[PDB]
Amino acid sequence: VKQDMPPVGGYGPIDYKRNLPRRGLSGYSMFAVGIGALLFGYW
Amino acid sequence: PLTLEGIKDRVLYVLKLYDKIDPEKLSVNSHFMKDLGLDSLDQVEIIMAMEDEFGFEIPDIDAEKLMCPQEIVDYIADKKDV
Amino acid sequence: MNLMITLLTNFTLATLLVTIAFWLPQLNVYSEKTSPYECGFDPMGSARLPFSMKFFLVAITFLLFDLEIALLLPLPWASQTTNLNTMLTMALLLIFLLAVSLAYEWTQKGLEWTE
Amino acid sequence: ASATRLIQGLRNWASGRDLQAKLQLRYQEISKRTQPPPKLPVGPSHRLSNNYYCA
Amino acid sequence: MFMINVLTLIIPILLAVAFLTLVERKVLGYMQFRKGPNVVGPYGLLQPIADAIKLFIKEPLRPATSSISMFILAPILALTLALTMWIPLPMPYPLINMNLGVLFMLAMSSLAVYSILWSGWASNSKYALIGALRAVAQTISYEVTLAIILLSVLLMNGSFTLSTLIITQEQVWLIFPAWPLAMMWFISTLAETNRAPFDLTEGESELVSGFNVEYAAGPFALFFMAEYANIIMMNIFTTTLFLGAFHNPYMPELYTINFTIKSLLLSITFLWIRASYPRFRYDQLMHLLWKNFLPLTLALCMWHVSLPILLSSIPPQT
Amino acid sequence: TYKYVNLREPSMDMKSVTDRAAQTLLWTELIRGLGMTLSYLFREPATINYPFEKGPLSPRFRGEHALRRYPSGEERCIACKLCEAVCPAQAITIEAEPRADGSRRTTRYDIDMTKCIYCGFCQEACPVDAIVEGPNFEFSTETHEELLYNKEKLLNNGDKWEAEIAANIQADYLYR
Amino acid sequence: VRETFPEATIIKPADIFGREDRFLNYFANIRWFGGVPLISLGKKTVKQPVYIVDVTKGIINAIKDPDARGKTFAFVGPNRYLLFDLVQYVFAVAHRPFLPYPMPHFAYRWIGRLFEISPFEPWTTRDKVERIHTTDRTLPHLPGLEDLGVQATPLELKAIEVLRRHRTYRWLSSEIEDVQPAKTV
Amino acid sequence: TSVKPIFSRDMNEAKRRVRELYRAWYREVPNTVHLFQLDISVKQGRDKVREMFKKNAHVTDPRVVDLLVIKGKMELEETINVWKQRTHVMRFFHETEAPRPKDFLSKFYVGHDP
Amino acid sequence: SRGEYVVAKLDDLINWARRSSLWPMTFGLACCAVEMMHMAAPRYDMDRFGVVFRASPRQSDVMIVAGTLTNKMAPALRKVYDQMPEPRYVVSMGSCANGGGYYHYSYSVVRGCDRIVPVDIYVPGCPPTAEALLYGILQLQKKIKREKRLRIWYRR
Ligand SMILES: CCCCCCCCCCCCCCCCCC(=O)OC[C@H](COP(=O)([O-])OCC[N+](C)(C)C)OC(=O)CCCCCCCCCCCCCCCCC
Ligand SMILES: CCCCCCCCCCCCCCCCCC(=O)OC[C@H](COP(=O)(O)OCCN)OC(=O)CCCCCCCCCCCCCCCCC
Ligand SMILES: CCCCCCCCCCCCCCCCCC(=O)OC[C@H](COP(=O)(O)OCCN)OC(=O)CCCCCCCCCCCCCCCCC
Ligand SMILES: CCCCCCCCCCCCCCCCCC(=O)OC[C@H](COP(=O)(O)OCCN)OC(=O)CCCCCCCCCCCCCCCCC
Ligand code: SF4
Ligand code: SF4
Ligand code: SF4
Repeated sequence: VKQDMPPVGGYGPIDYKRNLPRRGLSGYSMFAVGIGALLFGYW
Repeated sequence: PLTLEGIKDRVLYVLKLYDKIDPEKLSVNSHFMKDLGLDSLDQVEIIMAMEDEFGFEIPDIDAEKLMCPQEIVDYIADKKDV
Repeated sequence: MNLMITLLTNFTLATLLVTIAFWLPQLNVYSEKTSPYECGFDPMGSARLPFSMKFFLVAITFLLFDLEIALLLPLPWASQTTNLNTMLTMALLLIFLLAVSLAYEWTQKGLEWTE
Repeated sequence: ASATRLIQGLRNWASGRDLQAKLQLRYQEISKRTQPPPKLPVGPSHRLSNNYYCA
Repeated sequence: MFMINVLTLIIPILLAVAFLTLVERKVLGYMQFRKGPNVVGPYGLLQPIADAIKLFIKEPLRPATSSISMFILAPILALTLALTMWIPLPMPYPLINMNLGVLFMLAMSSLAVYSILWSGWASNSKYALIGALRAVAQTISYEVTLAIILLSVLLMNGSFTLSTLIITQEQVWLIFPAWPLAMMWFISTLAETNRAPFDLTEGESELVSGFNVEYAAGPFALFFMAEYANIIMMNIFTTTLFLGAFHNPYMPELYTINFTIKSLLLSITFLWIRASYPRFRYDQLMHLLWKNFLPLTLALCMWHVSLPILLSSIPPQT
Repeated sequence: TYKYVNLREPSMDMKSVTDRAAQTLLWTELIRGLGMTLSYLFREPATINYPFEKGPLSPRFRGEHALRRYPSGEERCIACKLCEAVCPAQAITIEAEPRADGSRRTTRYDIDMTKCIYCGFCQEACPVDAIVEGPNFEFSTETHEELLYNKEKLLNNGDKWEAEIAANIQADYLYR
Repeated sequence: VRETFPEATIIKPADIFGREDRFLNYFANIRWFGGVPLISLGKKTVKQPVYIVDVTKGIINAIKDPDARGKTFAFVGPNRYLLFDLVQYVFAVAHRPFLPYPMPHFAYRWIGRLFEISPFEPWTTRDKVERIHTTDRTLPHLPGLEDLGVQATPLELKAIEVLRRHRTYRWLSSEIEDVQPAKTV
Repeated sequence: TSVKPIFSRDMNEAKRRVRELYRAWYREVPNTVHLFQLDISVKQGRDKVREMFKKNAHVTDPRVVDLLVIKGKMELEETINVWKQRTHVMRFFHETEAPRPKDFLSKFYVGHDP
Repeated sequence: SRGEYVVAKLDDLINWARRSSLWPMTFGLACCAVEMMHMAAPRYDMDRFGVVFRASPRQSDVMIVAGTLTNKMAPALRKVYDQMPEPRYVVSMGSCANGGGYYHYSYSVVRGCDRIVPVDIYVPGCPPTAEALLYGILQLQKKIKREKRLRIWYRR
C-alpha cells in the first residue's frame, strides 16, 4: 500500500527540553566592571 | 402629631390628591373596597402615599386592616402620641 | 521678551491645531454618540462618584519629600562656599533626616497601601 | 537564511542560541505540493468469506 | 528674526513626531517578526501623512456629560508643554539659553501632568477618572526621583545651565561617573512619559485607553503628537545629560549630527523596550520609585554631595 | 511520570547570592529579553505580500460552492436532496420536477452562503460529485443578498472554476 | 401637482418637530449666538407643531385608504401656541439662559447676508426668518389627522425626547415632571 | 394534593408577598424613570406596572404566584442594579409594534388567524 | 470646470487619507476573533496596510463584527457603533454576523448584524480565512476609493 507512513529508519529524535545557554559574566566580574567605570569617571 | 383633627385633615387631603377617589363619596367612614370600588393595589398605594406624607414605615399586617379612613387616622394616632 | 514670544507662538499654533479640527470635519451629532463610554453598555451611576485613593499617605508624604527637593536643590551653588565642612554636614544632615523619614514610613507600613 | 555572516553572527550572539540549524521559515526541506497518487488499504472486514454481520 | 528661529525649531519637531509614528510602527513590527507599514508610500514614508490628514477630518465628538471648557483646554496645554520644553535644550546653541534651564525642564515636566489630569477629569467617564488618578499615582512616584537624580548629576556640573553641560563633559562622558544615576534616570524618564513598561494611563488592557478614551480624532491627536514630542525631547535631554558629544565652536554640525544620532539610538531604545516588556501593575510602580530606587537615590545623593569635596573636584558655577 | 515546575530551592552560598544580587541590581534578565528582541530585529519577516502573493493552501480547501458538469455539457445534479438533508445549517433549498426530456433535474437549488458553515458535508454526500466546495474564498460582497446564491450563480461558478475543481478532485478522490 | 395628476394625495403637515428636524433644533441652537432674536418679542405669530410619528402614520394611512385618493389633507398638532411661549418652552426644557430681544425689519433680513457668507449648510437665512415669523393658518374644512385614524401627539410628551441632547451636564438627571407645560392659545 | 410549598403556606401569605412586591415596584418606578433617563412618566410607568400585575390576575395556585413573586424580584434586582438597559425596560412598552387587530372583521381582512 | 477639478483632487486626497489608515476597533465575539487576530498575525499582517488597533470606539473607523450576535449583546453592539465618529464603516465577518450562520434558527441569536448596524462589506466564511478577511478589508479600501463626497457636495 501507498499511505502516509514514517520512513524506513523512523524519524530523528526531537528535543523537547529547556536550553538556556547561561551567558553573561559572574557577579564579581560585573561589579568589578561597574566600579572600574566609576573610578575612571571620577578620575 | 399635634391634633387628631389636623391628622384627619391631612389624611383626607392625601386621599383627595389621588385620582380614582371621588372627593364627594369620600368620607371618614367610607370603605375602600365595597363602597368606593377599589382594588387592593389602589389601597396599597394609598397606604404608601400615607407613608410618603407622614414619614414612617407602615408594615403589611397592620396595613392589611386599613379599610377606612377612621382606622387610618386611628392607626396614625397609634404610631404617634396625640 | 523672546521667552514670551516663544510661549505665545507655542500657545497660538497649539490652539490653531484645535480649532481647525472642529470647523473642518462634518458634525452629525445625535444623543447617543455623546453618551458616556462604559464598554458598550449604560453607565452605573455617574463618573463623579468618590474614587477612593488607597495611596493617600504616600500622596501626602510626596509633599513633605517635595519640600526636600526645594531644600536640597541649592547644593550645586552651596559647593562654592568658603565654609565647606559646615555645608557638608548640613547637606548630609538633610539627606539623613530625609532617609530617617523614609525609614519611619517604611517600617510603620506607610509606603504600602491601605485595604 | 539569506542573511550575511555579520548579521547572522550578531543574531546568534543576541539570541544566545544557534538559529540557522533550526529555522522557523520553511524552505526546500518540506514535502512537494504535487504528491504521488495514494493507494490506501482497506479495513479488516473487507473479506468475501466469514463476513456475517451479526458476528 | 526670532519668529523664524521659533518656526524652524517647532515645525521640524512636528515632522519628526509624525515620522516617529512610522518609526514606532515599523520597529515595533520588525522586532515582533512582522513588517511595519510599507504599502502607503515607498517603504512607509507616507503613512505619517495619512495619519495626519485622516485624524483632522474625522468628527471631533465632544461628549455631552463632559465639562467642555477643561475638555478643550487639556490638549491645548498638552501640545503647548510638549513644544515649550525644547527651548533650553542646547543644539549646541539653544533657542533660549536660560541660566537655570534645568529647573525650567523640571517645572514644565511638573506642569505637563495637568493636561492628562484635566483630560481624565473633564471627559466625564469612569475609565478617564481611573486614568487620571493612575497618572496621580505615577507622578507622585517619579517626581520624588526626577529631582534628586537630576540634582546629583549636576553636582559635577556646578550650575543648572544646559549649555554648561557640554563643557562639563568635554573630556569624558558623564555616564562613567554616574552610571547608577544614568540607569535610574532612564527608568524615571520611562515612567515619566507613560511609556511601557509604565504605560498605566493609556493602559490599553486594564482600561480601554484610560484618560484619552473619550478623545475622538482631532483633540486626540494633540495628545498623540504631545506624547511623542515629549519622548523625543526626553531622549535629547538624557543625551545632553549623559552623552554630551564633542563641540567644536567653529563646526557646530559635528555636535549636531552626533547628538542627533545618539538621540535616535535612545528613541530606538524606547521602542525596543516597548516591544519587549510586560506592563507593571501601578502599585509596583509606586513600590519601585519609593521602595527600590529612592534609597539608592538618596545614597548616591550623599555620595555626589561628599565626593567633589572629597576629591577637590568642586566644579565652577560659571 | 510527573514533574514539579517551580520547586527549585536556590543556593545560599555567597557566590550565588552575589550573582542574584548582581542580577537584581544590574538587570541581567532584562538585557537577556532585550537581546532576544534584538535577535528578532535582524531576521527576515514572515509577512507575505498579499495581494501579489497568496497564502499557501491544499487541494482539500473548502471555499465557494459550485455545481459541476460531466465532460459532455450535462449538469451533474440529479435532484436527490442528500446535500440539503445532511446540511447542518439547512442552507440548501431544493425544488425539482422533470424537465422537457424527462430527466430528474432541479428547478431551485439555493445555497444561502450566510447560513452555510462551509463544513463540506454536501461535497461528500453528493453521490455524483455535483455540488463541490471549490477554491474561491475571495467572493466578499457589498450587499447581503448577493450572498444568497441560486442555481444560476452556482452553475456559473462551476463553469468558472471547473478548470481547477477538476484537477483538485483528480488529485484528491483516492483518499475519499 | 393637483392639476396634472387628478388623484394626487396632497398632504399639509403644519410644522414638523423631531430629532433631526430644523424646528426645535433651530430654536435650541440659538443660545450662544447672543440671545434668541425675534420681532416684537415673538408674541405676534402663532404656531401648532405636529409630531413626526403622527405625520408618518398619516402617510401610511393615506397609502392604505382608498377613500384618501385625491384629497388635500392638513396635518396639524392638537395644541396651538404663540411663538413666544413656544420658545419659552424650548429654553425651559433644555434648561438654558433666555434673554430675547426685538430685532426689527431694519436689519433682521440683512442678517441673512451677514450670516450665510459661507457657502456651506446655512444656519439661518431670510426664508427661515420669514417662515418662523409666519403664523399657521387655520383650515378647518380640510381633513386632518382626525380623519385618517391618527391620535395627534402633542409637544410636551416628546419635547424631552427631542431636547435632551442640548443639556450640558448639570440637569441631565432631570425629569419631564419638572417643567410646567406651555400656555396654549 | 399534598405537595411541598415554596414560600407561602396558603393564599394569604402569598397575597402579602405579591403586595410587598407591588410596594417595591411602586417605590422603584421613579428611580427607573430617573436614572435610565427614559421618556415616560411615573403615571404611565405605574399604570404599566398595574397592567403587568393584573395580567396574572386569574391564578389561585399559591406555588404559581410564589414563582411570580420570585421572578418579579428578579426583574426588580435587574432594574435596581443597572443590568437592564434603556431597551430592556422599554420592551414592556411595545411601541414599535403596529396596532394589532382585535375584532373579527379586521382579523378576517388581514389573514387566517383565529 | 476648474473648481470641479479642485474638488476632485480634494476628494482624492481625503478618500485616500481615509482608506489608507483605516483603524479597526478591538471587537471580536467568537471564533472569527481568532482569525481576525491571524489577520493581525505576522503572516497576513494588517499593520502593513495602515490597519492598526484602537480599543476605543471613539478613535476607530471600521468595526469588524467578528463572531455571533446574540440578543444579549445587540444594544451593546448598537451603542458601540453609535459611539464611532463619522465616517464609520462596518465589516461583517463570518456567517453568524452575516445572516445568522450556524445558529440562525436559535432562540437567542440576532439573525445577521445588518438588523442592528448598517453593514458595508460582507465577508463570508465559517470562519473566513485571514486572507479572505484581508480581501474584505482591501475591497473596503476599493469602496472608499470611489467615494465622491465633495464632488456631490459641489454638484448638489
Ligand atoms: C541612560 C541611558 C540608558 C542606559 C542603559 C540602560 C540599559 C538597561 C535598560 C533597562 C530597562 C528596564 C525597564 C524597566 C525595568 C523595571 C524593573 C527593574 O529593573 O526594577 C529595578 C529593580 C527592582 O528590584 P526588584 O523589584 O527585583 O526587587 C524586589 C524587591 N523587594 C524584595 C522589596 C520586593 O532593581 C533596582 O531597584 C536596582 C536599581 C539599580 C541598581 C544599580 C546599582 C549600582 C551599583 C551601586 C553600588 C553597589 C556595590 C556596593 C557598594 C559599593 C560602593 C563603592
Ligand atoms: C527634507 C525632506 C523632507 C521630506 C519629508 C517627506 C518624506 C516622504 C516624501 C514622499 C516620498 C515619495 C512619495 C511618492 C508617492 C507616490 C507618487 C505617485 O506616483 O503618485 C501617483 C498618483 C496618481 O498618479 P497617476 O497619474 O495615476 O500615475 C500613473 C502614471 N501613469 O499621483 C498622486 O498621488 C498625485 C501626486 C502626489 C505627489 C506627492 C509627492 C510627495 C509629497 C510629500 C510631502 C513632502 C513634500 C516635499 C518636501 C521636501 C521638499 C520641499
Ligand atoms: C485659561 C488658563 C490660561 C490660558 C493661557 C495659558 C498661557 C500659557 C501657559 C504655558 C506657559 C507657562 C509659563 C510659566 C512661567 C515660565 C517662566 C520661565 O520660563 O522661566 C524660565 C526662565 C528663567 O531663566 P533666567 O535665569 O531668567 O535666564 C534669563 C537670563 N538671560 O525665564 C527667563 O528666561 C525670563 C524670560 C522672560 C520671562 C517673562 C515672564 C514669564 C512669562 C509668564 C507668562 C504668563 C504665564 C501664564 C501661565 C498660565 C498657565 C495655565
Ligand atoms: C491647484 C492645484 C491643487 C489642487 C488641490 C490639491 C490638494 C492636495 C492634493 C494631493 C494629492 C491628491 C491626490 C491623491 C491621490 C489620487 C490618485 C490615487 O488614487 O493615487 C493612489 C496611489 C496609491 O494607490 P493605492 O490604490 O492606494 O495603492 C495600493 C497598492 N497598490 O497613491 C499614491 O501613490 C500616493 C498618494 C499621495 C498623495 C499626495 C501626498 C499627500 C498630500 C500632501 C499635501 C497635503 C498635506 C497637507 C499637510 C499635511 C501634514 C504634512
Ligand atoms: S458546506 Fe455544510 S453548511 Fe454549507 S451547504 Fe454544504 S452541507 Fe450545508
Ligand atoms: S447537488 Fe448532489 S446531493 Fe444535492 S440534489 Fe444534486 S445530485 Fe443530489
Ligand atoms: S461564522 Fe462560524 S466559525 Fe465564524 S465566528 Fe461564527 S460560529 Fe465561529
